[PDB]
Amino acid sequence: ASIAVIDATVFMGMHHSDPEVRAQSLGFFGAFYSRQVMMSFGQIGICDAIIWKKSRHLQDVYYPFMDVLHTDMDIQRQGYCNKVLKRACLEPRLSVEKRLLVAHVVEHQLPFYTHDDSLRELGLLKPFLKTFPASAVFPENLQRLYEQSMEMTIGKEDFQHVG
Amino acid sequence: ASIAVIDATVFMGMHHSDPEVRAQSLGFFGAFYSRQVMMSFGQIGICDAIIWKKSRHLQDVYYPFMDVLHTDMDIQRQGYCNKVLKRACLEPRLSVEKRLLVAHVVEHQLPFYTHDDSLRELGLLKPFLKTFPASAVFPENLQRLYEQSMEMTIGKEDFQHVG
Repeated sequence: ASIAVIDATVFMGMHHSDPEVRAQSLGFFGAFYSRQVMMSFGQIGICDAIIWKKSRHLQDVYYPFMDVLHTDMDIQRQGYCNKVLKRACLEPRLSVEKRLLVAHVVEHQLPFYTHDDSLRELGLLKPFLKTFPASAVFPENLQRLYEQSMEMTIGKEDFQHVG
Repeated sequence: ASIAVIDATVFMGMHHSDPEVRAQSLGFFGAFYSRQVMMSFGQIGICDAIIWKKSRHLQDVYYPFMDVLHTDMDIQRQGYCNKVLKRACLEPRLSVEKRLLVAHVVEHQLPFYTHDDSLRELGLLKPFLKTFPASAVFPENLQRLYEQSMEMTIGKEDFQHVG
């Protein structure tokens, strides 16, 4: 009924240079691997936009983990509706993708997980911001794909120079 | 100055079961391989949302072609701006992603390529709808990745059951 909603910061956080952010993202996917998670079309594109700027070798080791994860994990991939679009225009300065993401969380009253500091400071999202779970794991085949994909490193600069 | 804008129908059209649609999409990428093409974050996510619903084997043969194409071809991957968001709310029934796509093409007056029949019939997009080029090719390494990826087949049902 109340599906968890994340953005690119949670997914790409599994490969963040900061080990504390990587621990938080690993704790979320480890606790929601057999649950439901929602991702918008825009957030999915933001992830690939960051990866496709990397070298050929780094993409070849990361993408196997990403594709198998999206396949074996019930990640609901959808788009925003008209009620979210109308709310995103009436709110006052963030990117349109963030305006739609905030409007979607507030409209449908869904739990929201994110590392984006521009969204956590928002008082409107405080009733929906949920703390990341702690460490407590994927199947062995997905574990080997993850550790082989850790050669990819995501930083704060990847989200600043996106778009 | 005037970059070509496409959607998921043009990109995923290269693997469409209809051979006439596949010929049109192959003609576009063949003529724009060394040029500039724009894709929004949403349209990129729509492509992956269609692929991740396929089997593990079909994803493993398609994604090498998609990833190498995005890397070696200057595909501008961005998001919509506030001027596009305000216009998308004032227009009258399409999905929010299509409302933002139509608003972006009309706002910036960019050439638009698409197979979406719900957009081609729009009179507002007629000054910007451009006909697909004819057949006239990728490098050999990308050709082998494409023909190996043709095992993936996209149909009209993939876009109807998306989201």
